[PDB]
Amino acid sequence: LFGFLGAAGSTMGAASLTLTVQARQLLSGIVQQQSNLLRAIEAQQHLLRLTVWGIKQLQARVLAVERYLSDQQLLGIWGCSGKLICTTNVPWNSSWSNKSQDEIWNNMTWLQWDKEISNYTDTIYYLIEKSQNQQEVNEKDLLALD
Amino acid sequence: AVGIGAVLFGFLGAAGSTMGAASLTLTVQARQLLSGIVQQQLRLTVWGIKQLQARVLAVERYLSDQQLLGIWGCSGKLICTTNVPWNSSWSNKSQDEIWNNMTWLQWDKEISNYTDTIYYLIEKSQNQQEVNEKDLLAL
Amino acid sequence: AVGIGAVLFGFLGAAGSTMGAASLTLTVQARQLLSGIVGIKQLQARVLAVERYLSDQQLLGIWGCSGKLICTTNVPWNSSWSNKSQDEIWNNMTWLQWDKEISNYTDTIYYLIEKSQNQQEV
Amino acid sequence: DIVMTQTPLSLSVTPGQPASISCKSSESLRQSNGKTSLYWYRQKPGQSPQLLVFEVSNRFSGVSDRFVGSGSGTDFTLRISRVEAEDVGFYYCMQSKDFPLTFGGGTKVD
Amino acid sequence: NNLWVTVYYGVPVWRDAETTLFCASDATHACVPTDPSPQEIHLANVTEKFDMWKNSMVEQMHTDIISLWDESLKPCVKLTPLCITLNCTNITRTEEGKEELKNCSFNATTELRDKIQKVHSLFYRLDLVELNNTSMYRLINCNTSAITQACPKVSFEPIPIHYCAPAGFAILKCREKEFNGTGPCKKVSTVQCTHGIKPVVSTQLLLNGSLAEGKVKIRCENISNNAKTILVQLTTPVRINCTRPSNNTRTSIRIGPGQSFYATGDIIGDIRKAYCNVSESEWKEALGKVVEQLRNHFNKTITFASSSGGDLEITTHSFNCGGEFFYCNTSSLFNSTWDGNVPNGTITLPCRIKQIINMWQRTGQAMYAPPIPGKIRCDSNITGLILIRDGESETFRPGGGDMRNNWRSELYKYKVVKIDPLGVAPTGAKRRVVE
Amino acid sequence: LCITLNCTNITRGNLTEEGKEELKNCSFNATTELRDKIQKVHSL
Ligand SMILES: *[C@@H]1O[C@H](CO)[C@@H](O[C@@H]2O[C@H](CO)[C@@H](O[C@@H]3O[C@H](CO[C@H]4O[C@H](CO)[C@@H](O)[C@H](O)[C@@H]4O)[C@@H](O)[C@H](O[C@H]4O[C@H](CO)[C@@H](O)[C@H](O)[C@@H]4O[C@H]4O[C@H](CO)[C@@H](O)[C@H](O)[C@@H]4O)[C@@H]3O)[C@H](O)[C@H]2NC(C)=O)[C@H](O)[C@H]1NC(C)=O
Ligand SMILES: *[C@@H]1O[C@H](CO)[C@@H](O[C@@H]2O[C@H](CO)[C@@H](O)[C@H](O)[C@H]2NC(C)=O)[C@H](O)[C@H]1NC(C)=O
Ligand SMILES: *[C@@H]1O[C@H](CO)[C@@H](O[C@@H]2O[C@H](CO)[C@@H](O)[C@H](O)[C@H]2NC(C)=O)[C@H](O)[C@H]1NC(C)=O
Ligand SMILES: *[C@@H]1O[C@H](CO)[C@@H](O[C@@H]2O[C@H](CO)[C@@H](O)[C@H](O)[C@H]2NC(C)=O)[C@H](O)[C@H]1NC(C)=O
Ligand SMILES: *[C@@H]1O[C@H](CO)[C@@H](O[C@@H]2O[C@H](CO)[C@@H](O)[C@H](O)[C@H]2NC(C)=O)[C@H](O)[C@H]1NC(C)=O
Ligand SMILES: *[C@@H]1O[C@H](CO)[C@@H](O[C@@H]2O[C@H](CO)[C@@H](O)[C@H](O)[C@H]2NC(C)=O)[C@H](O)[C@H]1NC(C)=O
Ligand SMILES: *[C@@H]1O[C@H](CO)[C@@H](O[C@@H]2O[C@H](CO)[C@@H](O)[C@H](O)[C@H]2NC(C)=O)[C@H](O)[C@H]1NC(C)=O
Ligand SMILES: *[C@@H]1O[C@H](CO)[C@@H](O[C@@H]2O[C@H](CO)[C@@H](O)[C@H](O)[C@H]2NC(C)=O)[C@H](O)[C@H]1NC(C)=O
Ligand SMILES: *[C@@H]1O[C@H](CO)[C@@H](O[C@@H]2O[C@H](CO)[C@@H](O)[C@H](O)[C@H]2NC(C)=O)[C@H](O)[C@H]1NC(C)=O
Ligand SMILES: *[C@@H]1O[C@H](CO)[C@@H](O[C@@H]2O[C@H](CO)[C@@H](O)[C@H](O)[C@H]2NC(C)=O)[C@H](O)[C@H]1NC(C)=O
Ligand SMILES: *[C@@H]1O[C@H](CO)[C@@H](O[C@@H]2O[C@H](CO)[C@@H](O)[C@H](O)[C@H]2NC(C)=O)[C@H](O)[C@H]1NC(C)=O
Ligand SMILES: *[C@@H]1O[C@H](CO)[C@@H](O[C@@H]2O[C@H](CO)[C@@H](O)[C@H](O)[C@H]2NC(C)=O)[C@H](O)[C@H]1NC(C)=O
Ligand SMILES: *[C@@H]1O[C@H](CO[C@@H]2O[C@@H](C)[C@@H](O)[C@@H](O)[C@@H]2O)[C@@H](O)[C@H](O)[C@H]1NC(C)=O
Ligand SMILES: *[C@@H]1O[C@H](CO)[C@@H](O)[C@H](O)[C@H]1NC(C)=O
Ligand SMILES: *[C@@H]1O[C@H](CO)[C@@H](O)[C@H](O)[C@H]1NC(C)=O
Ligand SMILES: *[C@@H]1O[C@H](CO)[C@@H](O)[C@H](O)[C@H]1NC(C)=O
Ligand SMILES: *[C@@H]1O[C@H](CO)[C@@H](O)[C@H](O)[C@H]1NC(C)=O
Ligand SMILES: *[C@@H]1O[C@H](CO)[C@@H](O)[C@H](O)[C@H]1NC(C)=O
Ligand SMILES: *[C@@H]1O[C@H](CO)[C@@H](O)[C@H](O)[C@H]1NC(C)=O
Ligand SMILES: *[C@@H]1O[C@H](CO)[C@@H](O)[C@H](O)[C@H]1NC(C)=O
Ligand SMILES: *[C@@H]1O[C@H](CO)[C@@H](O)[C@H](O)[C@H]1NC(C)=O
Ligand SMILES: *[C@@H]1O[C@H](CO)[C@@H](O)[C@H](O)[C@H]1NC(C)=O
Ligand SMILES: *[C@@H]1O[C@H](CO)[C@@H](O)[C@H](O)[C@H]1NC(C)=O
Ligand SMILES: *[C@@H]1O[C@H](CO)[C@@H](O)[C@H](O)[C@H]1NC(C)=O
Ligand SMILES: *[C@@H]1O[C@H](CO)[C@@H](O)[C@H](O)[C@H]1NC(C)=O
Ligand SMILES: *[C@@H]1O[C@H](CO)[C@@H](O)[C@H](O)[C@H]1NC(C)=O
Repeated sequence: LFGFLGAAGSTMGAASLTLTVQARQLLSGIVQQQSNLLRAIEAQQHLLRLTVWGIKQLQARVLAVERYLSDQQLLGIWGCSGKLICTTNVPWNSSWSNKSQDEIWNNMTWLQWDKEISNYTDTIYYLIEKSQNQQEVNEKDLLALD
Repeated sequence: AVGIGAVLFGFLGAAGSTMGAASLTLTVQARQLLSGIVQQQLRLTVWGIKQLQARVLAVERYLSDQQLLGIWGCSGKLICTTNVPWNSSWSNKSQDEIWNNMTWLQWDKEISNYTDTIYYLIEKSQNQQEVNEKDLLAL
Repeated sequence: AVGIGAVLFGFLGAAGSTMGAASLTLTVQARQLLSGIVGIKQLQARVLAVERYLSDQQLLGIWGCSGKLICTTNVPWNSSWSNKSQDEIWNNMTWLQWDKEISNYTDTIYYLIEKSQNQQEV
Repeated sequence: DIVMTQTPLSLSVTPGQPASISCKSSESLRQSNGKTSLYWYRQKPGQSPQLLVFEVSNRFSGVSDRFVGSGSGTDFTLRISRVEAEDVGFYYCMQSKDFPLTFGGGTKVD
Repeated sequence: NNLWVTVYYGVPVWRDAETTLFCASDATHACVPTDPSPQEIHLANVTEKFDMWKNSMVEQMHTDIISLWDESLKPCVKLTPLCITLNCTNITRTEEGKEELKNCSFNATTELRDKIQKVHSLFYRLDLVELNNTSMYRLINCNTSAITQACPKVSFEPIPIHYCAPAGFAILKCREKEFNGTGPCKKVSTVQCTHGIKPVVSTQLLLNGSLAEGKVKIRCENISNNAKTILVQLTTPVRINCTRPSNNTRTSIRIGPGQSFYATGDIIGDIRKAYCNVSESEWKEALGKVVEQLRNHFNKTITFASSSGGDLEITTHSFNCGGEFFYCNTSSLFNSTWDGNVPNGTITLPCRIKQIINMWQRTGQAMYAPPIPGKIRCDSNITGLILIRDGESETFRPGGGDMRNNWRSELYKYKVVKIDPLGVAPTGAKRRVVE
Repeated sequence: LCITLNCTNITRGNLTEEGKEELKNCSFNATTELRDKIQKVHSL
């Protein structure tokens, strides 16, 4: 299963054991990895005209920055800052899915979970940000109590 | 044909509420700081550059405050505590006078001359702490 | 008319002081790596300024060192990199001179800091 | 040091016609805030001076409409119209852009 | 016990790199009219050698001033309807200036299209080409260029330019007084921006520049032999007075719809040539200061030659004041011989002026400078020399080449660096804690 | 170049010339650098 996106196809019990493969290509190998973008800048300095392929490298950089920061912000509002599997205090509402653990973790892929739960994630994200905000308020005045 | 369902908290909805119950809605404004209406579901138009300039500005301002959180001891958090003691020449108000009575944007217009002095002391006690946490790991 | 009050830590400032006293002013120079004192090439100047900053922040995320100034890794210091004593490093040496001492051995050390994070297996 | 020079030495005696006076600056007095430094006073002979102009074409409170001072860059004027009384004084400007604070030179009023 | 690696972020280390600084201005399409108040942080105990002759700020500033000069010629009037067989004759009326002017007449195009306007103007002999005393002439660069008239509302005044540092970069500056240009300093300091730098476009003599404030500095570049340029800093500013003693009527001729050609109408009175005075007692005092400093770098006898006859931009003294371009003959300033170990008088320099000028050593983009009404009078300080070596003796000639040697003479104080914020060090018993 | 062209055939033991009827020999008044001078050229 090792290799980028190689666990697509396996069930999500075994596809979640190798999450390091995805969170290294999407954190390291995006902006830090390439130094050849500044080898094409001097070749754009040789020609004195702004070309079509110089505009498309703006739009592929600003899409690359925003795609990186809009997944680290969302992991920053929650308590899951620098980790890959984190737990929350949000109880699972059975009207999101009534489906058992053995059907989910052992007979369903992640790509079949995208096409089931996607209408509900905007509601789920509200309840993770709200419970994280209630937690840090509670551990501040507890801290100030002693 | 649509219709308004149940309502929840919304963006800036706790502005002018108070100071202690507007800090229970910190994630609502912190969610709307990076992605706006610019992201939806042929080249070099006047409205094309003005949309692209709004996307480069929105990253520069976000990374500005996100840098400043990590220089402090407070990364990935919403409420953090420091070791800098509060100085009454910055503001002398009581504890039940800024909480439960004051709102933000009234406290903002009060200490906005002193924030550059406050920001320097948070950064200085973070250098002094991280050297000490290094020098505690030599035993 | 403008006077000058008290004086605190300026921008470089401790660039000529020793590496024991320059490691207390780390926050001053980290503030200036992104902000600056700042029409299609008006944008390409900005995007490079952002991506020079994010390249160094992702590299600290590869390691364990995300969100802190002084971090610590468990790579042993190979005594052939530089064999100087601890007091003649932290009390008798600047950062501009230490940068020329181990400029050969920079890519070797970064390759080991990255490997020892994949060898956590936790 | 920045030097301020005003050219007329005294004022005409007639209370009918208004005679505008002016100062000149040895350096541009625009400060980095976006504001200038040229003032205008009136020291009554025997009494302390008082403020009349706190910025170019800006008038202090409780001041008649004769007192108005224009100026662009390094050139400066003091527009005078409808001479209303015999309020004598000593006229002089101010450089308050740097240190030391240098005034004008004095101008008698009668 | 062992010894472990740490990683520090925020470390005061810079390397030497190249970037693009941004143009400020003392307050268009390329510069930014914000007027900064820079600050300076005096460092300590750091040296940072410069090597002035390999400086990236000179290549950038040469690029931006060419970009400013082309930008102010885009809304201006193209002049391709004024390439006609002209009908030129000698002017007939202190009368030693009629040899270099003509009185040319030509059929022109008008505000309409089906009719022809017959007009006249007074050109110069340096701006005309014989084609095949009345005879038929032609302008200079119909052959190669599309001539563009400079817009009259845009003055040619040098307006000072700050260069400021971007995010992640810095600018260094040697505070010391006697710095040779290259080699280490002992006193450096970090600034936000440079000082105000005036774009004085001149050849062979530095005008309105800075001063040495020392004895006299001379700086030669150090390729294998120094047969190329050498820059004199010249403490005491010799003052030159340049003028054109002739009023000019400027008639305006309408070539097309919404565009018109500002021509030269008439000479009222005298036609006396344009010239420059130089104070002879202060000039020969100035060459005595230069020749003793050159002995500390050559130790021979030192003579000054003149540039051999050829093109005007490479031999004569080219400058701009009053909106017109003087080409002055400096043969009577540069012959001397100094064989090892107060003059009464002034010096007259012959000066010719042109209007079709092709600037920045480039083909294809000529410019018709319009005539200026009135009598031009202008004063400027000579604060530098641009000399070239031909190699006992050694003779020196007036310098030439690119305009970048005007910017080694200003930007020699500065240096742009890039700040590398990561750095590793051996630490102690500080190993990462195990969980 | 969008003008009237005065254009005719080419004035050139059998296989040495084949495609005469594709080319033609045109001639026309072209402009030059000097605005009052006119010139003829003979392009194919
Ligand atoms: C080295 O450095 C020196 C020192 O700065 C420098 O000398 C100065 O050059 C400037 C060039 O801009 C000179 O400025 C010009 O000055 C003349 C004369 O001004 C004096 O006289 C008038 C009348 O008596 C006084 O009011 C005034 O205060 C001065 O005492 C002016 O006539 C010029 O103004 C014209 O040009 C300006 C720019 O376009 C316009 O803003 C202005 O309104 C004038 O233009 C109008 O009138 C023209 C007809 O006259 C007409 O043709 C135009 O289209 C327009 O309608 C200008 O301000 C200054 O005097 C010099 N100072 C000294 C001491 O010599 C050198 O030039 C410099 N050398 C080099 C090589 O860089
Ligand atoms: C520049 O170098 C001088 C060298 O004398 C530094 O001065 C000494 O620094 C040591 C460091 O612990 C002190 O123990 C001495 O007392 C200092 N000497 C004096 C006379 O004060 C100086 O600190 C260096 N500059 C900077 C900015 O650190
Ligand atoms: C510490 O550094 C030394 C450098 O001298 C390393 O020893 C050499 O490493 C190179 C590159 O791998 C080899 O080609 C040489 O054969 C090594 N020398 C010997 C004598 O074997 C050494 O590997 C480094 N690491 C440790 C743990 O000592
Ligand atoms: C333009 O050139 C033509 C000749 O190429 C000049 O025409 C004649 O020149 C003679 C020379 O003395 C005169 O005697 C004639 O009277 C001219 N005839 C006309 C119709 O002008 C003509 O003078 C030239 N124009 C100018 C302004 O010099
Ligand atoms: C301007 O145009 C006029 C008219 O086309 C030119 O006058 C001609 O001059 C020649 C030379 O003597 C005569 O043979 C023609 O008969 C003239 N034409 C007419 C209509 O009189 C004149 O030469 C042109 N001048 C310039 C400088 O181009
Ligand atoms: C250049 O030549 C033209 C034409 O020969 C001169 O224009 C003449 O000017 C005088 C004086 O005003 C008039 O009497 C004539 O009638 C003009 N001739 C024409 C054809 O208009 C002009 O003056 C000359 N320029 C100079 C500086 O001498
Ligand atoms: C060059 O111009 C300066 C003025 O800028 C001349 O200096 C004047 O010299 C006369 C001597 O006759 C004095 O009376 C004036 O007071 C001087 N003026 C200033 C402003 O200093 C100088 O003489 C000129 N030199 C030459 C060679 O022409
Ligand atoms: C202006 O420059 C020219 C050369 O650029 C000088 O012309 C020379 O003058 C000397 C004087 O005896 C002659 O012997 C040379 O033959 C001339 N050169 C040529 C090429 O013929 C001229 O002297 C300069 N003007 C002044 C006033 O010195
Ligand atoms: C140097 O230049 C001068 C003029 O610019 C040349 O002419 C000499 O001028 C002086 C003026 O006082 C006379 O005393 C000399 O007699 C002139 N020279 C001759 C040869 O007559 C001069 O020729 C140039 N060259 C030298 C070597 O002086
Ligand atoms: C240098 O310039 C001055 C004025 O700019 C000229 O001085 C004039 O000289 C003539 C005789 O040479 C006198 O009649 C005038 O009275 C002078 N002017 C003044 C205002 O007094 C001088 O001629 C120039 N030097 C030259 C041309 O060599
Ligand atoms: C342009 O076209 C005309 C006809 O419209 C040509 O005129 C004649 O062409 C024949 C064919 O060669 C010649 O024999 C005649 O001598 C031409 N007439 C004249 C008066 O010369 C003319 O030749 C064409 N132009 C060219 C360059 O071929
Ligand atoms: C190029 O221009 C010349 C201008 O003279 C043309 O020649 C004239 O053409 C007309 C129309 O056929 C004839 O009536 C004239 O007799 C011609 N003049 C001469 C001197 O031959 C010529 O036809 C033009 N060529 C083209 C291809 O348009
Ligand atoms: C440009 O001009 C050069 C100089 O020759 C001049 O122009 C020609 C057309 C004749 O009129 C001659 O009598 C002049 O002195 C030419 O050598 C050159 O070929 C011309 N063209 C270009 C493209 O440079
Ligand atoms: C692919 O499917 C086959 C058949 O069920 C299975 O044996 C194999 O393990 C699957 N591989 C992955 C990577 O899911
Ligand atoms: C959902 O699952 C529950 C048991 O977990 C079951 O009782 C219910 O019928 C299911 N819903 C539907 C629509 O079948
Ligand atoms: C469970 O898996 C088998 C084969 O993998 C499949 O046929 C079956 O439909 C799955 N169960 C459900 C409820 O889809
Ligand atoms: C507005 O103010 C009233 C009292 O002044 C308070 O009861 C109410 O909660 C406030 N509204 C919000 C949204 O805070
Ligand atoms: C600040 O608050 C204290 C209350 O302890 C009071 O004594 C003091 O006068 C206040 N200062 C001002 C300027 O209001
Ligand atoms: C709270 O602040 C408001 C100011 O808008 C003031 O009117 C009110 O009296 C304060 N509450 C108390 C208890 O003083
Ligand atoms: C450290 O290494 C250098 C060169 O490898 C050597 O000259 C020096 O003697 C070494 N230090 C000690 C204490 O042996
Ligand atoms: C280390 O300190 C000593 C004095 O204790 C000094 O003589 C020596 O020069 C220093 N080392 C270096 C490399 O400067
Ligand atoms: C770094 O390596 C180079 C050879 O590439 C060597 O010349 C230099 O001395 C080394 N640096 C140090 C500080 O020894
Ligand atoms: C200037 O001084 C430095 C400092 O020693 C030296 O390296 C350089 O060679 C000197 N240059 C000249 C031209 O004397
Ligand atoms: C340079 O020119 C200015 C302006 O005319 C003048 O004040 C200064 O004295 C001149 N410098 C010298 C050395 O004459
Ligand atoms: C030049 O011509 C104008 C135009 O009338 C005239 O007023 C002036 O006296 C003339 N002479 C000069 C400027 O010496
Ligand atoms: C070098 O200069 C000295 C005077 O400083 C002089 O005596 C000596 O002759 C010169 N050298 C030569 C080779 O001429």
